[PDB]
Parts: sequence; structure tokens; C-alpha cells
Amino acid sequence: TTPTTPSLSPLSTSINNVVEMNNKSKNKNNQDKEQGYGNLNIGLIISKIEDKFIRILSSDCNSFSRGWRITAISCMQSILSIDNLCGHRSLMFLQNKGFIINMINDTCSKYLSDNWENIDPKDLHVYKSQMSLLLKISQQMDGVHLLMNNNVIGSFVKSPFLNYIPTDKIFGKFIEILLPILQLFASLCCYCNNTSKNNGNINNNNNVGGTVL
Amino acid sequence: SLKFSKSILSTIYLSIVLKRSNKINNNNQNNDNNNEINDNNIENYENEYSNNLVEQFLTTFFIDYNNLFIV
Amino acid sequence: KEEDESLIYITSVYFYLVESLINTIQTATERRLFSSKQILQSLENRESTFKSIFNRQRSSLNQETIKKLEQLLIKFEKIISISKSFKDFRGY
Repeated sequence: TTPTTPSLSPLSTSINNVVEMNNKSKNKNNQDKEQGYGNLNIGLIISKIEDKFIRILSSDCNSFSRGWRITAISCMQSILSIDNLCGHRSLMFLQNKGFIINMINDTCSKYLSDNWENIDPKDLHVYKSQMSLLLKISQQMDGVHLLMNNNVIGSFVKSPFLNYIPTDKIFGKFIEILLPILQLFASLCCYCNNTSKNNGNINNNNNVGGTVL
Repeated sequence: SLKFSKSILSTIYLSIVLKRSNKINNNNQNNDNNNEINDNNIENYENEYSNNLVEQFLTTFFIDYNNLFIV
Repeated sequence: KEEDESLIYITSVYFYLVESLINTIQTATERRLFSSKQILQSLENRESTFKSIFNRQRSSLNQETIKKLEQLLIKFEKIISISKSFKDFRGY
């Protein structure tokens, strides 16, 4: 769906008056059903096929020739924008197949090693799509955790490319390779803020140890 | 179909009337007591749902499709 | 359900199978399944059933086989206590 309109905030409304809380749940329980059902239908298709679909796609993301490798990686990017509706299961399945650490090692060794000046511009788009998939993972709470649980910052920081002082005749190709790393490293800082809502309503026993940073 | 329609509307009128008397009574008792699973949540959920339903029932009546007053 | 001795037998195998499962449970997620209402209510129905039939037969059974079932009951009461401790190790 297209975005909803922004909800203007009448900042001056500070005084006493009581009644118009109790009607505000009502009509949201419609539009949150109506956007809910289509996304839940997609989620209730993916979450029956998951173990086979993400398994085939994560195989193809490393088994495919150049151009279709990018198509499989961008299919994975589009699915991770929806995996929240399954419950981060595709993301968790990728770690439960080592795909994140294997794609980090596939990235550093082939595009951030000493031969970076010699990278084929066709496979620089395979690098950009691999980095855009790491950027799509760091856009999630559990995804920042899973990137640190594969030493992402330290495993890029050990790679020969970052020791290089650039000079003019190739400076644009250095920026094309440095920019996605700085986007990924900035993205890892983002989620580390949501610690402040610990209202102790004990009465509903529910252990899933999701790692609040 | 017109019997069934009359019988829906007559039963909706009766439930809104009974709900209007209960909202008057509970609106007294929710002043008086505040100055000196929780099955309460079932009454609150049916109180929202049977407002939301009556609102959606009336929008689906009034918002070519001939307004049922025409028919 | 047709014979006391057979119901005592298969309910004993079921609780020793649950004793195996309590030695394989590791994760917080598994502790969340073993504290589920459906598993807990089966364990409490199985204990109540065995404890009823045991006290129906505590007048005909011999004084070793009675002790063999009394030592089992204290395990089943501990197994239900573990399904409950794994339930309330969830609020902390």
C-alpha cells in the first residue's frame, strides 16, 4: 500500500477535558484490519513454504550466474521488507544456514581485497546488491544483533581495501565501494535506543529471550 | 428478505436501547466509586464491537447503488 | 482405558518419556513449550488418573510393586513441578 497521510499534532492542547479517549480505538480497528488482511495473506503463504522457499532462494543467491544472482539477492531484499509479518523467520533461517557470515566472507575476500582496482563493473553490481542486502538486514533489531553476532564491523575493518589512501585517476571507484560500507556501519548504530518502556505488568508469563540491547 | 431486514433492524434497535440504559447506569457508578482473565474486558470488547458494527452497518447503508430509502 | 494394569503401564512409559524430554530441554523457547497449558494439563490429567487407579489398587498390589508406584508418583509430582517452574521462570 501507499503511505497514509501524516497526523498533524496540535501542540497547544494541555488542559483537563475528558471524554474523547474512548472513541479513538474504534476506527483504527478497521484500517489496521484492512491493510492487515492482505499482508497477513502474504505472511500466511510464506509461513507455509519458508523452509523450502528461503532454502531454494539462499542457494540461488550463491549458485546463480552474475545477472540472475542479483535478481535472487533483490528477491531476498524484498522478502526481508515483509519478514516482520512472519516474525523475522527468513532472517533467522539465513543465520540457521550460515548465509550471513558466508555472504560477509564472499564480500570481503572478492571486493575488499588488494585487487579492488581490478573489479569487473558487471560484478560491482553483485557487490552493490550483496551490500544492499546487508543494509536491509541492519534495518531490523534482530538484524543488527545478527550482524554483530557475525563480527560485521571487525570483519570489514580487517580487509585490505580500508588501508588504501585513494588518488585521483580511480577515486570514484573507491567512493563506489566505501559508500555502502559507511551506510552499513551507520545503520548498525540506529536500533540501540528502544530501552525505556519497562512498565512491570507481571500477570502474563511469556519467555522468548529476544535480546533487548 | 424484507421480513428478515425488519427483524434485524428491530433487534438492533432493542440492543442499542438496552446498551443506552446500561451506559447511563455505569456512568453514575463510575463517578461515585472514585473519591475515597479480567472478564471486565469482555464487556469492554463487546461495547466497542457493537458500536463499530452499528457504525459500519450504517455507512454500508448510506455511503449507482440506490439508498434503501429509494428502493 | 479398559484395564487398570495397562493404563498404569502406558502412563508410566509416558512419564519416563517426559523424563527423557526434561533432560533434552535447553532453550528458553523449549521451556516455553513445556510450560504450555496443553502439556501441563495433560501431565496433571495423567498424574490424577494414575493416582486414582493406584489408590483403587493399593489394597490388591504387593508391598514392593506398591513402593515401585509410590516412587513413580513422586517423579510425576516433580515433572509437573518442572512444567510449573519453567512456567514462572517467565515473569522473571
